[PDB]
Amino acid sequence: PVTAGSSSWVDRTVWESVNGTLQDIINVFCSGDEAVTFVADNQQDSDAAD
Amino acid sequence: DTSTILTIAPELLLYFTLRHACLFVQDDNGVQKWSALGKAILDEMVEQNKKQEYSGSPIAIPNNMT
Repeated sequence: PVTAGSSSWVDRTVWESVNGTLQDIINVFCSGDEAVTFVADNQQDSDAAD
Repeated sequence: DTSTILTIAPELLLYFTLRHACLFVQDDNGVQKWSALGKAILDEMVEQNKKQEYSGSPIAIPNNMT
């Protein structure tokens, strides 16, 4: 805000960009009923994955 | 008695009063000359002042928002 008469307005592109990305990140990772689901390559140890 | 004018610019008063002095008694050519010179002396002063005022290159107007 260099001068009172300079009309010290400020842009918030940074704020909009972060919120736009966040609107999707939580919508993908923290949107489902759970977070992760372990899966095994065989069944006889899949009793541990669940 | 005195005034700054005489410290600085008396010839002015001289000519300008010669004007009315050369009107009391009819010598009009002298009048024209006195008067022109008075005016040309004078405008110098106002121009001096104008060139003195607003020195230092100010911007046309600092636009204040507030």
